[PDB]
Amino acid sequence: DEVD
Amino acid sequence: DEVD
Amino acid sequence: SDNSYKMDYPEMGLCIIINNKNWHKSTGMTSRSGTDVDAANLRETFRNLKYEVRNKNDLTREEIVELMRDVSKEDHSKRSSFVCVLLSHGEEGIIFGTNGPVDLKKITNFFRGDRCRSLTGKPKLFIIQACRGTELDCGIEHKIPVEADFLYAYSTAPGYYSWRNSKDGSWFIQSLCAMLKQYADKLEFMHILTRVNRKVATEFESFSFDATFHAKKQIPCIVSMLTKELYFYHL
Amino acid sequence: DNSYKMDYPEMGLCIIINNKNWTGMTSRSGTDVDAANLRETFRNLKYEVRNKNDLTREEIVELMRDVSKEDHSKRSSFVCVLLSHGEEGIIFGTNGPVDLKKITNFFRGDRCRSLTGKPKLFIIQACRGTELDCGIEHKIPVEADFLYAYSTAPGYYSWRNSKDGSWFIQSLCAMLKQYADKLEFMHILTRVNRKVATEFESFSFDATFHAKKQIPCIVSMLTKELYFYH
Repeated sequence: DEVD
Repeated sequence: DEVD
Repeated sequence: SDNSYKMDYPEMGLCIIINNKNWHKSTGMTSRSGTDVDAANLRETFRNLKYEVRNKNDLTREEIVELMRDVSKEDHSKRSSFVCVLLSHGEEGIIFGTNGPVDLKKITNFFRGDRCRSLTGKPKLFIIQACRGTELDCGIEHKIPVEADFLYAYSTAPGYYSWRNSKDGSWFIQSLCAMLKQYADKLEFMHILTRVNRKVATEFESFSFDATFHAKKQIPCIVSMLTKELYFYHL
Repeated sequence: DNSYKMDYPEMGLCIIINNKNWTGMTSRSGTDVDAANLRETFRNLKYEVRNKNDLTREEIVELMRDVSKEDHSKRSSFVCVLLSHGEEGIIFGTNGPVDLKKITNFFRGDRCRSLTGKPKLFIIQACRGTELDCGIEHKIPVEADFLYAYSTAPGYYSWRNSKDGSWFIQSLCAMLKQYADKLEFMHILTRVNRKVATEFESFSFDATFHAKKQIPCIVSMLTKELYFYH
């Protein structure tokens, strides 16, 4: 899981 | 007719 | 021996209407003729939808904040939904008390899924008749997110004025109540709000002696974080 | 005149802008999975798909301008998918930020006449800020007939899995596959909302990004219902  |  | 919100709690819920017409003179702001027509139309519309309506008039910025914190502190466990209608001056992200601005976010945050537990998982509807800027449309031709289950029905697009007629009331609220009355026993709420969009877009155009404000158009702006379909009739 | 007319010769264009490599910003791992999923999904919906990768902020604007000056007369609709980094109201080219308004302004009812009255759909997988959701438990207006399907709420991060792709595009393509021949678009987007809200939760070694949630944000200025079948 990563944020944009 | 008027704006809010 | 589930795509719709459970709407058969013993109560449909509260409908809070905040009707700001008269401004403190020191603000420099003018009055909003026609807004009482909106509020009465709204009262009758949501009464037929079986909401417990509470009308509030001419509230200061601190009174708006206090009212919403209090209402979010109620026990909503036997209610299906929550509705708040804001009728006022505003600009993008902001609605006005009679003596100054309130951030819309501060209002709606009281009802976050983690802050108002008896409304977690239930539809929270905010209907906003207010300008969102000064643009004019000239026209042509385990866990759930805490921001889930909000619907914001804005009267106008981001950045734009919203129009109000001094004797008929605002374009959006007029259209909203008419579509609710004709279709709440037939259509899902998003589709009703889509009819509201078309009604405002097609049937209203401004008339002004001032060329800058004449022949202008409006499109409302539906903002949905809803997780299920919303029906006002049931079974 | 309750539903948009979708029986023009062509469904329309689907423009996918897929920005992965950058400034100094993270490479958006998993975004190619997204771009492939969308290409396939909108291929089945009979859209003419154009994929464009790694575009500068000038290239994004020039691309959108050119597409808005094509003749869309025989096309039912227009779809643009933006996959990139972002902030509120802003998406990133490979060399800096572009205002979403600047992009969408090209398709205004008065500036792109061959799309006047036809649904213009913008699907945006990008952050809109840096908040985390910790969860719990006879004229027409020129802004009419736009639909903005945002991956996340105003102010918030948007989540993307490095091997599965972004939560929103994952859910969006799955719901389109299951329901495009059954449900109106808003009701499809509401099911996307539920899927992202309920089936996804962030997993991170960093406590501050762990167990976070996401809700997408539907913004509709459409004036009719939209069906992909006929």
